[PDB]
Amino acid sequence: GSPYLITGIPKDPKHPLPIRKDIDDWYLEQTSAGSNRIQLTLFVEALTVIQNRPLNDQLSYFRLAGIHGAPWTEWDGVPTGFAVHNNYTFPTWHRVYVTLYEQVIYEAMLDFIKQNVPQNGKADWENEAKQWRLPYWDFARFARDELRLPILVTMPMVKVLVPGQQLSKPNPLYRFQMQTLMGTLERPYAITDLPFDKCQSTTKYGLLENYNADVWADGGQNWLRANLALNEHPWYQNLDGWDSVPTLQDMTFRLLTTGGLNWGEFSSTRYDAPKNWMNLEAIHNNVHNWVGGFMFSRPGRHDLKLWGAGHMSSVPVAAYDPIFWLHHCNIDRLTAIWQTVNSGSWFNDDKSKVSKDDDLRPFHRFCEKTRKVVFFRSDDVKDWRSLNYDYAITKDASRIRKEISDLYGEDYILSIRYSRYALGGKPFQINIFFGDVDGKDFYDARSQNFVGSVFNFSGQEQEGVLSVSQLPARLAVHYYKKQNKGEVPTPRYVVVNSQGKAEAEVKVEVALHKTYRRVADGKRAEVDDAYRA
Amino acid sequence: GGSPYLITGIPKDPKHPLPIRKDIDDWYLEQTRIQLTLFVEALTVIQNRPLNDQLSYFRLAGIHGAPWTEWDGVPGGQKDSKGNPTGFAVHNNYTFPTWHRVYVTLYEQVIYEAMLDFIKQNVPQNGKADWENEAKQWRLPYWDFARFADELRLPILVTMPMVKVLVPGQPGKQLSKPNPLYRFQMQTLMGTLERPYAITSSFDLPFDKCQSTTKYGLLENYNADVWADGGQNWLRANLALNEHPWYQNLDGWDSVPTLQDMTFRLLTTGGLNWGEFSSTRYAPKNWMNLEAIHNNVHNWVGGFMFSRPGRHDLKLWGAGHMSSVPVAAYDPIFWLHHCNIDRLTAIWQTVNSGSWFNDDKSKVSKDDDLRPFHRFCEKTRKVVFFRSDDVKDWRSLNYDYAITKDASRIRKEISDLYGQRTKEVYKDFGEEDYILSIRYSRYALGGKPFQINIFFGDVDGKDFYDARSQNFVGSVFNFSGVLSVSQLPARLAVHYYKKQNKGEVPTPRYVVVNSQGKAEAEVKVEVALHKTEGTFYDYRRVADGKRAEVDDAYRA
Ligand SMILES: [O-][O-]
Ligand SMILES: [Cu+2]
Ligand SMILES: [Cu+2]
Ligand SMILES: [Cu+2]
Ligand SMILES: [Cu+2]
Repeated sequence: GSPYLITGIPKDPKHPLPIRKDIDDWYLEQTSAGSNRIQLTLFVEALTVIQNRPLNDQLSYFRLAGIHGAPWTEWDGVPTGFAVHNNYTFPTWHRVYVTLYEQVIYEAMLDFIKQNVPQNGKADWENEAKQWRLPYWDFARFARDELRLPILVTMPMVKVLVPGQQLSKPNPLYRFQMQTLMGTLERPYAITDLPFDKCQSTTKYGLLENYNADVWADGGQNWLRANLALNEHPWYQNLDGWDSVPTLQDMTFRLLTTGGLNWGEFSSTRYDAPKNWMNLEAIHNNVHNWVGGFMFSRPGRHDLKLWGAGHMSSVPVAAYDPIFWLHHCNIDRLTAIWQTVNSGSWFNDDKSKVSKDDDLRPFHRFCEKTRKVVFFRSDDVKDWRSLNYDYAITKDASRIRKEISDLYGEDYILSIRYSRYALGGKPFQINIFFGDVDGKDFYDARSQNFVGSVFNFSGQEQEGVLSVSQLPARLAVHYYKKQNKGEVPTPRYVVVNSQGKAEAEVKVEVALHKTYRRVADGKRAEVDDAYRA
Repeated sequence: GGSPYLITGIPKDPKHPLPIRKDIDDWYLEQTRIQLTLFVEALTVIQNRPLNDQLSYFRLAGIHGAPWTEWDGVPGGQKDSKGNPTGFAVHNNYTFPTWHRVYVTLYEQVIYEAMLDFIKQNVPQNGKADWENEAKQWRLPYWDFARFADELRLPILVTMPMVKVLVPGQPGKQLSKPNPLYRFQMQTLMGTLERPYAITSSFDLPFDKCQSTTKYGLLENYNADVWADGGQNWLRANLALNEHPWYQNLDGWDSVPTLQDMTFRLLTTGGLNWGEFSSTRYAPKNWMNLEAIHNNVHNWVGGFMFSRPGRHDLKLWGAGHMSSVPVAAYDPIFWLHHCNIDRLTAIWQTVNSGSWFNDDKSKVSKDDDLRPFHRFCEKTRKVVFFRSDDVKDWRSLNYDYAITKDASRIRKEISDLYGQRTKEVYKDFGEEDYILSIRYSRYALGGKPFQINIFFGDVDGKDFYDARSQNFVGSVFNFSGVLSVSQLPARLAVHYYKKQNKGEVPTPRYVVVNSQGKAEAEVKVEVALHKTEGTFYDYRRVADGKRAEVDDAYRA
């Protein structure tokens, strides 16, 4: 049935603008309030059916994930993937993509009810399906002292109700598992420096060099290691007994509360000022890295192994991990929040205006004005409510500033300008330090003097185009001055590849700014010979 | 079928002379397929058997501990006047190796029988003879926890959630199936199983809230539903398995895994009697024993700490079934661990052949019934319980090991497998040896488990836990819950300390750690450091141990 018309869940008067809930709040409601976990059952059962549909079914989990990147085939009659990255339509392309997923799941819930619920209970189960929306993962909220992956994502199994008659079933949010290695799928669907061709299941930090290749078939879900990455902060805050602040929460707070940005500044890493370089896509890029892992190996000798790679860090395959959609649900929510407090800023600066009318292929919609099938466009989804969902935080804009502070609440900042194609398109991580760099340990918050990272979510650039990100630096500069006779630090950086080696030929523009004036220029730090690319 | 289950080992076949139990990594690698298929399919059936089936995985694991029910007509245990559960398994006694020798054989036999049933139900005429031949040649593989996989590791196959198997009748077809060696999973939380089988209680970990076995998966302050299946943190287990002194992670120093050094000592040290070798039950040179090394591996595989005081972003704690005597038999790796413990017993027997229940203390236990395991006595024509003498020669159970196939070659194979790294690094330093002796009461914390960590030099009052902890030397784990003894190598850590301390011999400092990560100040441990001239491949006490204090917030 093509074209598939994306609409959002249809309107029903008994269900006015239902909200997409925080997935932890929702999980707790469903399992705690009492035993009637009907929405949890519906989502589990429907997503399981979708994951088990065949590859020639374009509404299969695999084909839905395939729209984003590999294996780069057609979708819905529409012949680098469809996904928009490093352009101003990044938020709107993904807004439609998340709505497509939600709609397909709702439709499969209705099918589950027709299949498994007795007549006399159908109205009760239909009511719950019509009230459900895709929950979001609030990656910047403290879990019910630290940031965490959703409760439900960390559960291999989940208890469900059996209509008419609980029962434990594999949790389709934990992983996506195929019946064979993805590199051996039928043409044209096969997925063929990270061994994704040798995976049967999606994995978080599961792929490491120097283990039997059969381990890569399912490398597991190292959610504790992802939670550690998610709470990245400067190294000094782990010292006895300084308090820590997760950089991701600070970045999210600043993104939502800094005023003045135009749509082009907010929407994307694309650079075609530095104070306005904290953008939605850059934060989204670091979260992809922190959930999945991107380093397959590390040089040298190490007892504790903190590396390991996984689907969410890799553009061509990230959409196969079920948390992809929950991450993007919150990116949609952050967009809606920022729209609410920046209500005039929508593709109307000189750089982003050109992209406003881009067709958001491959997504189809019917137009009422021509009674014609057309592609989605950004203006079609400016009001997300037109798609019949909302967020609690935007339903009531009156004290939105208060909820933002309640949730995520001289200045110094780091600016970072880079090419996504500095390594021919391969991903890399830009790590910044204040002070001497350890030539064998230049990786993460456990690395001496580490301040923060910028992840290049990629896998030549458009001429004239680069990418930007921004890191908070106030707390780290204060510590460094204290330790270093009041010296303002020279930012040192290392560009790290998926083998954990430093790429010395890569030039990145790193600078320190203070309230903003430029006070120090970044320099590349050298590492040990053995750790050099 | 209303009759005692007679344990015999896999029945004898002339075309299959004393088949060997293989190293499970070598066995897997030379298949990465009928034997693999047979083991996966048979164990899957056994795991999915109902609780009323005495040959179900659950009831076979149940023999060892909780939920302390009957098996094969033999009444199950109860808490004593003491308030301690009483079950079948022997720990802290000299029959520890022989009770577990029979238990491992029971498991192997049940699997073989399930292999034959699988062939009768699934294999076509053409392949039945070849499949039956592989079942008859198969023996339970062992996990060589002390052999390098560079580093020690959990078996490849234990780290794989799925495994590909052959499909009889479909030449070349293979199917990916859940790996029964990865975990054991039940249909509901074990705390709510039908009576009398619920896992409940005291326990200090939420095992009543698990549906599946886990390695390092249980941590405080996560949603209780995460504990239903905490996952298999096999990388964390490998890290624990490679425990060594802290100083060896410093630049300019070479490392040796303590487990490999301990196992090499165990096998090469002469002059121990059976009572010394067989058990923790209690000169300190002879305190390096089989049960103590086995207790440490249980800890390292499973983890025992549920929490840690204060705030830590990197969380190195986490608990799981293998650390806990009442539920450890539910993890499929339990059987592979105990297969190697059987192999180490056989190797040691081979190079100490007159040392069988040969001392005054163990002699008194030689004749104990090894309940609940039945066999038929030919001399009396009665069904009786196994006794230790029945399994002195493991080959009477119709299995063998490659290393015990030739006595004349066994000392060289021991050095080639377990001694080359120790000798490589010890050879860089003077001709002396140092060892730590450790004596404690398994009852010291009301029966709860605990870990004894030893340090040379100052102890970090917020980090007294593992190889990443400043000045850590090694650990001793109280698995079992009369005293108990263990020994640690100390030669390399003493050398490091002397070089930092103008040649002073270190005072061993100890901390007793509970499951909450806190220091127990009233558990008694006797620790001492001993020296001899000459490498180990006449000890005298050179220092007395002392309890270390920790930060106020880290005190029990
Ligand atoms: O001993 O298990
Ligand atoms: Cu994308
Ligand atoms: Cu994304
Ligand atoms: Cu035991
Ligand atoms: Cu044991």
